[PDB]
Amino acid sequence: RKLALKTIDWVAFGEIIPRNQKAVANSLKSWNETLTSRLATLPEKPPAIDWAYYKANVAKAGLVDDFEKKFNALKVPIPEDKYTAQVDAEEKEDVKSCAEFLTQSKTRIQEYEKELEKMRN
Amino acid sequence: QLEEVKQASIKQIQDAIDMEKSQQALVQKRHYLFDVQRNNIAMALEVTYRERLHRVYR
Repeated sequence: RKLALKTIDWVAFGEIIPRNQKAVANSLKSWNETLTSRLATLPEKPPAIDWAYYKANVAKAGLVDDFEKKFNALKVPIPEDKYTAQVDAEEKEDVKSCAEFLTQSKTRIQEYEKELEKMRN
Repeated sequence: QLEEVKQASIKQIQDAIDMEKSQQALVQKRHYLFDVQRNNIAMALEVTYRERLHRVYR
């Protein structure tokens, strides 16, 4: 496919602690940057062949022609997944992140604010 | 008299501030990470298609 547009706040990234992954994050960033540098380079298109030229010029012939149509015809899968639990190993851990710890954490936060009201008396 | 009242105020708003800031982070970071995690994957795949066309054609 094309490119995926995920922006990464690297500040936040490493920090995580779902503890089986914090270490992973530190490594995964750098594992990323290896992949990041790699893709960012790779030349987008390879060339293809002047079939007519070699069609003449290969005289174990019809080879180029055979190859021409067959190469122009020959197609390619696109490389598998492994590890895409991330989309999900997100959002549920995200409910832990956000909502579950969020809401609790706000519940904490409020009591001090209410009590700083009290301490304002 | 004055001291203990001010000590409790400091500690109180502190635990507030830190708890909401800690909370805000875990969402955003992780949304963060999800950007990247897909990225790091999907990148290499296109590329491999890309270079592969090179390699086989040669």
